[PDB]
Amino acid sequence: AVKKFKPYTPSRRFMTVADFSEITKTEPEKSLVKPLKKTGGRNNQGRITVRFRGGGHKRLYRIIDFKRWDKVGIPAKVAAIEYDPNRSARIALLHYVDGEKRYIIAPDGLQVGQQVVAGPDAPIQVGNALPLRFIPVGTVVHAVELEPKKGAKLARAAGTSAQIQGREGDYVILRLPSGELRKVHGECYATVGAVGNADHKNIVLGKAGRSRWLGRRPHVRGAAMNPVDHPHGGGEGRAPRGRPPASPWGWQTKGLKTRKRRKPSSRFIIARRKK
Amino acid sequence: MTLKELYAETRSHMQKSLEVLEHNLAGLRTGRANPALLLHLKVEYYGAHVPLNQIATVTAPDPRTLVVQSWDQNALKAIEKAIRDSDLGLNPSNKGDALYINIPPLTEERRKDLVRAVRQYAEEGRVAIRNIRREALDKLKKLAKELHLSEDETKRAEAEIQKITDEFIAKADQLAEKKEQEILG
RNA sequence: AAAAUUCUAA
RNA sequence: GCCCGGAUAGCUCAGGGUAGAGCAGGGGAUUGAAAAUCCCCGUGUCCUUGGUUCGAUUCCGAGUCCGGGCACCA
RNA sequence: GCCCGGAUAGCUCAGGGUAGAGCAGGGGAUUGAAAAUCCCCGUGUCCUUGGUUCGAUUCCGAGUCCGGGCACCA
RNA sequence: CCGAGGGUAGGGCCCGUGACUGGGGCGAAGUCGUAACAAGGUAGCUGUACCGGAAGGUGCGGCUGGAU
RNA sequence: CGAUGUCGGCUCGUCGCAUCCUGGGGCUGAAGAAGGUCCCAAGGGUUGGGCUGUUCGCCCAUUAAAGCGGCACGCGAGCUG
RNA sequence: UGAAAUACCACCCUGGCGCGGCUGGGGGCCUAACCCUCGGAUGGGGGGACAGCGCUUGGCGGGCAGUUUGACUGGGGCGGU
RNA sequence: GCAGUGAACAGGCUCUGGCGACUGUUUACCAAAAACACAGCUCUCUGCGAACUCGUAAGAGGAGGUAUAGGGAGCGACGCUUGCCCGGUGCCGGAAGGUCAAGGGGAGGGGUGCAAGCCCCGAACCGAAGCCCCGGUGAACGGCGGCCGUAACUAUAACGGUCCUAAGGUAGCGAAAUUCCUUGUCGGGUAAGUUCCGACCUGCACGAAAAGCGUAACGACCGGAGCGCUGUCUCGGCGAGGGACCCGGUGAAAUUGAACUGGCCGUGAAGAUGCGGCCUACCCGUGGCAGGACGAAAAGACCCCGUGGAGCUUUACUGCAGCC
RNA sequence: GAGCUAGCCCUGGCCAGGGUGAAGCUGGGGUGAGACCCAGUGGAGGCCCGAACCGGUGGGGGAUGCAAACCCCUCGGAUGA
RNA sequence: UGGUUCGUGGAGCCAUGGGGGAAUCUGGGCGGACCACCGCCUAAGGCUAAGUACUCCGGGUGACCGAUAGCGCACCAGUAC
Ligand SMILES: [Mg+2]
Ligand SMILES: [Mg+2]
Ligand SMILES: [Mg+2]
Ligand SMILES: [Mg+2]
Ligand SMILES: [Mg+2]
Ligand SMILES: [Mg+2]
Ligand SMILES: [Mg+2]
Ligand SMILES: [Mg+2]
Ligand SMILES: [Mg+2]
Ligand SMILES: [Mg+2]
Ligand SMILES: [Mg+2]
Ligand SMILES: [Mg+2]
Ligand SMILES: [Mg+2]
Ligand SMILES: [Mg+2]
Ligand SMILES: [Mg+2]
Ligand SMILES: [Mg+2]
Ligand SMILES: [Mg+2]
Ligand SMILES: [Mg+2]
Ligand SMILES: [Mg+2]
Ligand SMILES: [Mg+2]
Ligand SMILES: [Mg+2]
Ligand SMILES: [Mg+2]
Ligand SMILES: [Mg+2]
Ligand SMILES: [Mg+2]
Ligand SMILES: [Mg+2]
Ligand SMILES: [Mg+2]
Ligand SMILES: [Mg+2]
Ligand SMILES: [Mg+2]
Ligand SMILES: [Mg+2]
Ligand SMILES: [Mg+2]
Ligand SMILES: [Mg+2]
Ligand SMILES: [Mg+2]
Ligand SMILES: [Mg+2]
Ligand SMILES: [Mg+2]
Ligand SMILES: [Mg+2]
Ligand SMILES: [Mg+2]
Ligand SMILES: [Mg+2]
Ligand SMILES: [Mg+2]
Ligand SMILES: [Mg+2]
Ligand SMILES: [Mg+2]
Ligand SMILES: [Mg+2]
Ligand SMILES: [Mg+2]
Ligand SMILES: [Mg+2]
Ligand SMILES: [Mg+2]
Ligand SMILES: [Mg+2]
Ligand SMILES: [Mg+2]
Ligand SMILES: [Mg+2]
Ligand SMILES: [Mg+2]
Ligand SMILES: [Mg+2]
Ligand SMILES: [Mg+2]
Ligand SMILES: [Mg+2]
Ligand SMILES: [Mg+2]
Ligand SMILES: [Mg+2]
Ligand SMILES: [Mg+2]
Ligand SMILES: [Mg+2]
Ligand SMILES: [Mg+2]
Ligand SMILES: [Mg+2]
Ligand SMILES: [Mg+2]
Ligand SMILES: [Mg+2]
Ligand SMILES: [Mg+2]
Ligand SMILES: [Mg+2]
Ligand SMILES: [Mg+2]
Ligand SMILES: [Mg+2]
Ligand SMILES: [Mg+2]
Ligand SMILES: [Mg+2]
Ligand SMILES: [Mg+2]
Ligand SMILES: [Mg+2]
Ligand SMILES: [Mg+2]
Ligand SMILES: [Mg+2]
Ligand SMILES: [Mg+2]
Ligand SMILES: [Mg+2]
Ligand SMILES: [Mg+2]
Ligand SMILES: [Mg+2]
Ligand SMILES: [Mg+2]
Ligand SMILES: [Mg+2]
Ligand SMILES: [Mg+2]
Ligand SMILES: [Mg+2]
Ligand SMILES: [Mg+2]
Ligand SMILES: [Mg+2]
Ligand SMILES: [Mg+2]
Ligand SMILES: [Mg+2]
Ligand SMILES: [Mg+2]
Ligand SMILES: [Mg+2]
Ligand SMILES: [Mg+2]
Ligand SMILES: [Mg+2]
Ligand SMILES: [Mg+2]
Ligand SMILES: [Mg+2]
Ligand SMILES: [Mg+2]
Ligand SMILES: [Mg+2]
Ligand SMILES: [Mg+2]
Ligand SMILES: [Mg+2]
Ligand SMILES: [Mg+2]
Ligand SMILES: [Mg+2]
Ligand SMILES: [Mg+2]
Ligand SMILES: [Mg+2]
Ligand SMILES: [Mg+2]
Ligand SMILES: [Mg+2]
Ligand SMILES: [Mg+2]
Ligand SMILES: [Mg+2]
Ligand SMILES: [Mg+2]
Ligand SMILES: [Mg+2]
Ligand SMILES: [Mg+2]
Ligand SMILES: [Mg+2]
Ligand SMILES: [Mg+2]
Ligand SMILES: [Mg+2]
Ligand SMILES: [Mg+2]
Ligand SMILES: [Mg+2]
Ligand SMILES: [Mg+2]
Ligand SMILES: [Mg+2]
Ligand SMILES: [Mg+2]
Ligand SMILES: [Mg+2]
Ligand SMILES: [Mg+2]
Ligand SMILES: [Mg+2]
Ligand SMILES: [Mg+2]
Ligand SMILES: [Mg+2]
Ligand SMILES: [Mg+2]
Ligand SMILES: [Mg+2]
Ligand SMILES: [Mg+2]
Ligand SMILES: [Mg+2]
Ligand SMILES: [Mg+2]
Ligand SMILES: [Mg+2]
Ligand SMILES: [Mg+2]
Ligand SMILES: [Mg+2]
Ligand SMILES: [Mg+2]
Ligand SMILES: [Mg+2]
Ligand SMILES: [Mg+2]
Ligand SMILES: [Mg+2]
Ligand SMILES: [Mg+2]
Ligand SMILES: [Mg+2]
Ligand SMILES: [Mg+2]
Ligand SMILES: [Mg+2]
Ligand SMILES: [Mg+2]
Ligand SMILES: [Mg+2]
Ligand SMILES: [Mg+2]
Ligand SMILES: [Mg+2]
Ligand SMILES: [Mg+2]
Ligand SMILES: [Mg+2]
Ligand SMILES: [Mg+2]
Ligand SMILES: [Mg+2]
Ligand SMILES: [Mg+2]
Ligand SMILES: [Mg+2]
Ligand SMILES: [Mg+2]
Ligand SMILES: [Mg+2]
Ligand SMILES: [Mg+2]
Ligand SMILES: [Mg+2]
Ligand SMILES: [Mg+2]
Ligand SMILES: [Mg+2]
Ligand SMILES: [Mg+2]
Ligand SMILES: [Mg+2]
Ligand SMILES: [Mg+2]
Ligand SMILES: [Mg+2]
Ligand SMILES: [Mg+2]
Ligand SMILES: [Mg+2]
Ligand SMILES: [Mg+2]
Ligand SMILES: [Mg+2]
Ligand SMILES: [Mg+2]
Ligand SMILES: [Mg+2]
Ligand SMILES: [Mg+2]
Ligand SMILES: [Mg+2]
Ligand SMILES: [Mg+2]
Ligand SMILES: [Mg+2]
Ligand SMILES: [Mg+2]
Ligand SMILES: [Mg+2]
Ligand SMILES: [Mg+2]
Ligand SMILES: [Mg+2]
Ligand SMILES: [Mg+2]
Ligand SMILES: [Mg+2]
Ligand SMILES: [Mg+2]
Ligand SMILES: [Mg+2]
Ligand SMILES: [Mg+2]
Ligand SMILES: [Mg+2]
Ligand SMILES: [Mg+2]
Ligand SMILES: [Mg+2]
Ligand SMILES: [Mg+2]
Ligand SMILES: [Mg+2]
Ligand SMILES: [Mg+2]
Ligand SMILES: [Mg+2]
Ligand SMILES: [Mg+2]
Ligand SMILES: [Mg+2]
Ligand SMILES: [Mg+2]
Ligand SMILES: [Mg+2]
Ligand SMILES: [Mg+2]
Ligand SMILES: [Mg+2]
Ligand SMILES: [Mg+2]
Ligand SMILES: [Mg+2]
Ligand SMILES: [Mg+2]
Ligand SMILES: [Mg+2]
Ligand SMILES: [Mg+2]
Ligand SMILES: [Mg+2]
Ligand SMILES: [Mg+2]
Ligand SMILES: [Mg+2]
Ligand SMILES: [Mg+2]
Ligand SMILES: [Mg+2]
Ligand SMILES: [Mg+2]
Ligand SMILES: [Mg+2]
Ligand SMILES: [Mg+2]
Ligand SMILES: [Mg+2]
Ligand SMILES: [Mg+2]
Ligand SMILES: [Mg+2]
Ligand SMILES: [Mg+2]
Ligand SMILES: [Mg+2]
Ligand SMILES: [Mg+2]
Ligand SMILES: [Mg+2]
Ligand SMILES: [Mg+2]
Ligand SMILES: [Mg+2]
Ligand SMILES: [Mg+2]
Ligand SMILES: [Mg+2]
Ligand SMILES: [Mg+2]
Ligand SMILES: [Mg+2]
Ligand SMILES: [Mg+2]
Ligand SMILES: [Mg+2]
Ligand SMILES: [Mg+2]
Ligand SMILES: [Mg+2]
Ligand SMILES: [Mg+2]
Ligand SMILES: [Mg+2]
Ligand SMILES: [Mg+2]
Ligand SMILES: [Mg+2]
Ligand SMILES: [Mg+2]
Ligand SMILES: [Mg+2]
Ligand SMILES: [Mg+2]
Ligand SMILES: [Mg+2]
Ligand SMILES: [Mg+2]
Ligand SMILES: [Mg+2]
Ligand SMILES: [Mg+2]
Ligand SMILES: [Mg+2]
Ligand SMILES: [Mg+2]
Ligand SMILES: [Mg+2]
Ligand SMILES: [Mg+2]
Ligand SMILES: [Mg+2]
Ligand SMILES: [Mg+2]
Ligand SMILES: [Mg+2]
Ligand SMILES: [Mg+2]
Ligand SMILES: [Mg+2]
Ligand SMILES: [Mg+2]
Ligand SMILES: [Mg+2]
Ligand SMILES: [Mg+2]
Ligand SMILES: [Mg+2]
Ligand SMILES: [Mg+2]
Ligand SMILES: [Mg+2]
Ligand SMILES: [Mg+2]
Ligand SMILES: [Mg+2]
Ligand SMILES: [Mg+2]
Repeated sequence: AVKKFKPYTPSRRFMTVADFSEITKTEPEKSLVKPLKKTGGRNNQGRITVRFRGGGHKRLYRIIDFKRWDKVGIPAKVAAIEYDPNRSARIALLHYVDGEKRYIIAPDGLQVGQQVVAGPDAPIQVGNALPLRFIPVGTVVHAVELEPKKGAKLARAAGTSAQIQGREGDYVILRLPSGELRKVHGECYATVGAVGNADHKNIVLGKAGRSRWLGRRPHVRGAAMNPVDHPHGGGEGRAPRGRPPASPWGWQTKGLKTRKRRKPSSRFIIARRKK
Repeated sequence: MTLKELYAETRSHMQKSLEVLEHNLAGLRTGRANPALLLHLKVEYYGAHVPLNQIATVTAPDPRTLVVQSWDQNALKAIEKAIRDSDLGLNPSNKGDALYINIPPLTEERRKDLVRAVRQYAEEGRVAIRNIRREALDKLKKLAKELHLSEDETKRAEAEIQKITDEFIAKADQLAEKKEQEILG
């Protein structure tokens, strides 16, 4: 339940900030943080290659364990759950009794102090992690390795998850959040459960500032430029697009399937996404 | 189609709207010396209602009085009950193949709505005119295009339409101007 | 278990 | 200016021995109607011309038109 | 102002000597009457001119006025 | 000092009235179609929502004051 | 066209007369008063405001009267803009 | 009785297959090229003769580039020529 | 005491519309806005070695992110809403078919050689994307009509006949940032109101995400009215100082054919100090004003011309990267 | 050539004073329990007033300037995009 | 595809990015598509003086300049600015 505000300022009418109630530790583990290099969307040429980025609050990148197949059969206690400024999700602090500490994305329901553990034999339980083949069909499960030992890549955002729709050979069949039915390898791990912070979708950035805080510069409409600058430019007064509405770089942006056609990953995608 | 025949069509088209104005102005209780104000009225000739311009002869001798010269003395009693019909509030004498109607000096309660009536019929005439003019330019839009006619030509055809349109406007303004001064007189 | 409207007078 | 094609009744059509198919049309059964259903039948050098086989809408030669296909255009 | 159409009865249309259709119009019927239906009946220098054929609404030239397409204004 | 009243300012209620307008009533030999009363020819009524020249239609749920 | 700055207003004017008032006249369908029309006459005069950028014109309240035109639609090395 | 006689041979036609020979297309699996990945690497795991790259083919292709875009004309245009 | 924030610093206000919600941003040096941005709503692409961007590549950015995420497009808090047309165009889907390049195939011809051969040409047929074709697709491009007649009574048409369309503008609004005719008509306010507000609908040419109609609050935005107050005005006066003026010192500039440079009526390339006729006029300054010198200044920026140039557009042409 | 200007990255710095008084906390009331109300506290905000500072609305002046964009009066933001 | 005079032309030769790919003198390339005859020449490794080109430098010489000429610089110039 996001927090609302009485309207003492005209931005404050509909602004909403997260309830923050899953968080216990209000400062990050020192041994696990490192600096986040802020690009402003520029490459190793200093030429912008993502517009309208930069200017946000400073960020200290928290090192996350996406490959929980690292420590097998080692139980670990949920020390704390804290804010990560580098993702939608919440993070969980893991006191491996091994003596090591680790950060993971925080599934919903997971409660501070409980235990979790990897391992093929792991309990099918909130926070534990297993190869998909040893996870029963039809379990809501998040943070999924796409290829074996290639680290969690799918359903790493708030509330996003996946579900198992069946098995086949050395692969199993997954419904991603997008609604795609993909085959992933069986030896890929996955954390059972779905990512927490479900309310994240219902946050109202309230004003213009809040977007500057997130590192997000203003987005200047195509129509507002000039033909020098864009396709949609020019035109005395206002004007409609006057062509198949396109990108700055000149490609159609209203239903132009762009995925590579001959992409060998296609053989493993049962179905396209939904809606 | 062409130009001269479009103007004649226009000047013709606008005339009908102008005469319609004059019809609407007589048939009002003006200075009330008018004969045609009483010329149209719902009567009762042999059960069926019909206009008395197939029943009697309205003639306005003196201005202050008026006669509705009839040719059917069983229709005069059908007319007399049809003059005593809600509206004019007049006390006519009848028979002796006669039917007199004297007119009182128009009161400031009726004089109030008379001018107001005149200008109303006045504007609606002009809107009749102006709406015809736009019909005429559209007749010209196609006619210039259809016939592959010059540009500076199709410009003057517009002005020549305005000349024509300011014709029927000034007369229309003059009609309802006079009819007023007979009410203010 | 049904394809088909309307009606000046004491 | 090459190539691929078709002409079969009123319109549209499938078809080495053979002459068909549908609704339109005419008759008739039923219909107070609209139909719909139902029984009977035509409307043919199967484009011209010419050549094969015992003969041929059926194969070929050459022609006329329409249809599509293609490339080119000093 | 050049290229595809069009004209054929009262309107709208489809069709190498031939004459059609639908419904405006006038009737007849089914109803106690008027309704919408059901049947008939008129209606055509097949737009003017000119040239092919034994003969032309049917082929063609010339138009005329219209649906215009494209090109013109841009 | 208080004080009738005068004046400045800001409010509340009521009445009259207003270009224009929104429906309502009384009329009747109209124009339009024909919803309800027979199962009124789609059983009707109903709260709602949407649409429709108009009465009304339709969706959902309800009522019998619905016929066999 | 190696540039004659173009609408309107303000300021300052000056001229023309086809005269708006004013002064002198003929005729008059001029009783009088007050008008119509033509003739002579440029000396003086020709208000304030609402509207709109407007000149114009409409309207308000006046007056003897609220004249029309020219001067690069007088006048921006004078102003506005 | 057939236009054309039936028995066995012979070269060929309308076809149908049965293999053999050369071609062409599908599908599936495989791993070792090649790609990714695994603090462990002459190895493991994933993809897989696909993807990638080279040559060649046709296309889409104002994202970008070079250009064209006529004259007459009581200014030019527009109409006309 | 005329007077107490006794001097200095320190909001004039109300009523009423338009546009945009708002704080912001912008044409450094003529535009601060209604313009851009903005939260917020929608479409869409992207399963990760993501799509996209930069780059020949390597390699980056995207992101040490992962569909509640990232890109692209439009709209623009919020309130109530956002209709029909898929015929064209775009996109998406379509293992049939039509066309189609290289390549394959080599029927069949040609050159030559005594000849074995050497060499070229070459039909049917197999053969991708693209296209055609079949569908779907509007918060994709876009577009949302004409004419005949019709009721006791006129104009009027709910009805209705009919032509065309891919289909003919629903709600809401309307002389409006849009209305040509136009100062439209009526109403308000004013002694008088082309502006302003309230209406009508004859919308030349509004209209639903280039959103439609409203809305509290906000605005150095753009209208109209009123109160207060005033040199804005009648209509101007006076006073202050700094200049301007005189004296001493120092001392520029653009401009400059030469100058011994008057007015008028004409004439003259059509607007004369300079040519004709006439009138007027002693020589030389200083302070003042600008009518003239078609005064200065800038080889007119409007207009045309040049087979001049440049930026931009697209279903002009031809290519090129990119993608298939 | 980014010592001007534009954006972004890294590291520091600045923002007198005054006004308003959000959520939260506590107490009181309230009810079955709440919702809620109230009181004090607290001190939030692209809130308010207004110097530095950043701007640059209207007006006048300046126009071979003090100045190749300045001066005066007025104005906008002023804890944040 | 380049090169040659050779712009796809009847287009050889020389060169070579892609595919295919021999032979050892009875082998091989060439003589303007091609074929044959007649001739010329021995590819796929390397080196090689001289005659040729230029003028920072040094000398000789001008129907070359004589300080606004002649080098931008006769002079403390790539200086001042
Ligand atoms: Mg809130
Ligand atoms: Mg909070
Ligand atoms: Mg939380
Ligand atoms: Mg450290
Ligand atoms: Mg670097
Ligand atoms: Mg660098
Ligand atoms: Mg299931
Ligand atoms: Mg989803
Ligand atoms: Mg929301
Ligand atoms: Mg970010
Ligand atoms: Mg956004
Ligand atoms: Mg934007
Ligand atoms: Mg712009
Ligand atoms: Mg640029
Ligand atoms: Mg650029
Ligand atoms: Mg463009
Ligand atoms: Mg462009
Ligand atoms: Mg555009
Ligand atoms: Mg524009
Ligand atoms: Mg426009
Ligand atoms: Mg592939
Ligand atoms: Mg002209
Ligand atoms: Mg009935
Ligand atoms: Mg009836
Ligand atoms: Mg030919
Ligand atoms: Mg049938
Ligand atoms: Mg019967
Ligand atoms: Mg040709
Ligand atoms: Mg006819
Ligand atoms: Mg032309
Ligand atoms: Mg065009
Ligand atoms: Mg008192
Ligand atoms: Mg008193
Ligand atoms: Mg009192
Ligand atoms: Mg009062
Ligand atoms: Mg009061
Ligand atoms: Mg009234
Ligand atoms: Mg009634
Ligand atoms: Mg019913
Ligand atoms: Mg009924
Ligand atoms: Mg019923
Ligand atoms: Mg209901
Ligand atoms: Mg319905
Ligand atoms: Mg009962
Ligand atoms: Mg000039
Ligand atoms: Mg010159
Ligand atoms: Mg000059
Ligand atoms: Mg001028
Ligand atoms: Mg003007
Ligand atoms: Mg003028
Ligand atoms: Mg004189
Ligand atoms: Mg005179
Ligand atoms: Mg006169
Ligand atoms: Mg006179
Ligand atoms: Mg006199
Ligand atoms: Mg006299
Ligand atoms: Mg007499
Ligand atoms: Mg007298
Ligand atoms: Mg008299
Ligand atoms: Mg006279
Ligand atoms: Mg005088
Ligand atoms: Mg004088
Ligand atoms: Mg005078
Ligand atoms: Mg006023
Ligand atoms: Mg004014
Ligand atoms: Mg004005
Ligand atoms: Mg006039
Ligand atoms: Mg005048
Ligand atoms: Mg005036
Ligand atoms: Mg007027
Ligand atoms: Mg007088
Ligand atoms: Mg007088
Ligand atoms: Mg007088
Ligand atoms: Mg006057
Ligand atoms: Mg006046
Ligand atoms: Mg004058
Ligand atoms: Mg003038
Ligand atoms: Mg003038
Ligand atoms: Mg003039
Ligand atoms: Mg002038
Ligand atoms: Mg003047
Ligand atoms: Mg002037
Ligand atoms: Mg002057
Ligand atoms: Mg001057
Ligand atoms: Mg101006
Ligand atoms: Mg073999
Ligand atoms: Mg085989
Ligand atoms: Mg496999
Ligand atoms: Mg590693
Ligand atoms: Mg490594
Ligand atoms: Mg494998
Ligand atoms: Mg491959
Ligand atoms: Mg490449
Ligand atoms: Mg290509
Ligand atoms: Mg092309
Ligand atoms: Mg270009
Ligand atoms: Mg092109
Ligand atoms: Mg060139
Ligand atoms: Mg040309
Ligand atoms: Mg051309
Ligand atoms: Mg020209
Ligand atoms: Mg000539
Ligand atoms: Mg001309
Ligand atoms: Mg001429
Ligand atoms: Mg001329
Ligand atoms: Mg032309
Ligand atoms: Mg022309
Ligand atoms: Mg005091
Ligand atoms: Mg002071
Ligand atoms: Mg103050
Ligand atoms: Mg003060
Ligand atoms: Mg203040
Ligand atoms: Mg309004
Ligand atoms: Mg206001
Ligand atoms: Mg306001
Ligand atoms: Mg307005
Ligand atoms: Mg704003
Ligand atoms: Mg800035
Ligand atoms: Mg500026
Ligand atoms: Mg600025
Ligand atoms: Mg500038
Ligand atoms: Mg400014
Ligand atoms: Mg501003
Ligand atoms: Mg890429
Ligand atoms: Mg590049
Ligand atoms: Mg690139
Ligand atoms: Mg690239
Ligand atoms: Mg990367
Ligand atoms: Mg990074
Ligand atoms: Mg992007
Ligand atoms: Mg975006
Ligand atoms: Mg998005
Ligand atoms: Mg917008
Ligand atoms: Mg909603
Ligand atoms: Mg469409
Ligand atoms: Mg489509
Ligand atoms: Mg379609
Ligand atoms: Mg459909
Ligand atoms: Mg497709
Ligand atoms: Mg083609
Ligand atoms: Mg081939
Ligand atoms: Mg071949
Ligand atoms: Mg071959
Ligand atoms: Mg052969
Ligand atoms: Mg041969
Ligand atoms: Mg031979
Ligand atoms: Mg072929
Ligand atoms: Mg093929
Ligand atoms: Mg294909
Ligand atoms: Mg389609
Ligand atoms: Mg289609
Ligand atoms: Mg729409
Ligand atoms: Mg429209
Ligand atoms: Mg009637
Ligand atoms: Mg009637
Ligand atoms: Mg419209
Ligand atoms: Mg409407
Ligand atoms: Mg209006
Ligand atoms: Mg008005
Ligand atoms: Mg309004
Ligand atoms: Mg116009
Ligand atoms: Mg008015
Ligand atoms: Mg008015
Ligand atoms: Mg009133
Ligand atoms: Mg009034
Ligand atoms: Mg008034
Ligand atoms: Mg008024
Ligand atoms: Mg209004
Ligand atoms: Mg529109
Ligand atoms: Mg739209
Ligand atoms: Mg829209
Ligand atoms: Mg808007
Ligand atoms: Mg609005
Ligand atoms: Mg509201
Ligand atoms: Mg407001
Ligand atoms: Mg602001
Ligand atoms: Mg503002
Ligand atoms: Mg205001
Ligand atoms: Mg003064
Ligand atoms: Mg003074
Ligand atoms: Mg002084
Ligand atoms: Mg001195
Ligand atoms: Mg002298
Ligand atoms: Mg002269
Ligand atoms: Mg002169
Ligand atoms: Mg002289
Ligand atoms: Mg002189
Ligand atoms: Mg002389
Ligand atoms: Mg002289
Ligand atoms: Mg003298
Ligand atoms: Mg002097
Ligand atoms: Mg001057
Ligand atoms: Mg001066
Ligand atoms: Mg000058
Ligand atoms: Mg020049
Ligand atoms: Mg020039
Ligand atoms: Mg020039
Ligand atoms: Mg300029
Ligand atoms: Mg040139
Ligand atoms: Mg050129
Ligand atoms: Mg340039
Ligand atoms: Mg076109
Ligand atoms: Mg590339
Ligand atoms: Mg692309
Ligand atoms: Mg910098
Ligand atoms: Mg910088
Ligand atoms: Mg404070
Ligand atoms: Mg509180
Ligand atoms: Mg409490
Ligand atoms: Mg108590
Ligand atoms: Mg409690
Ligand atoms: Mg603030
Ligand atoms: Mg503020
Ligand atoms: Mg300081
Ligand atoms: Mg600064
Ligand atoms: Mg300033
Ligand atoms: Mg200023
Ligand atoms: Mg100034
Ligand atoms: Mg200020
Ligand atoms: Mg300030
Ligand atoms: Mg402030
Ligand atoms: Mg801060
Ligand atoms: Mg900040
Ligand atoms: Mg070459
Ligand atoms: Mg070559
Ligand atoms: Mg070659
Ligand atoms: Mg050879
Ligand atoms: Mg040899
Ligand atoms: Mg050999
Ligand atoms: Mg060789
Ligand atoms: Mg040789
Ligand atoms: Mg030879
Ligand atoms: Mg040879
Ligand atoms: Mg030899
Ligand atoms: Mg060798
Ligand atoms: Mg070699
Ligand atoms: Mg050698
Ligand atoms: Mg060498
Ligand atoms: Mg010498
Ligand atoms: Mg020298
Ligand atoms: Mg010397
Ligand atoms: Mg010298």
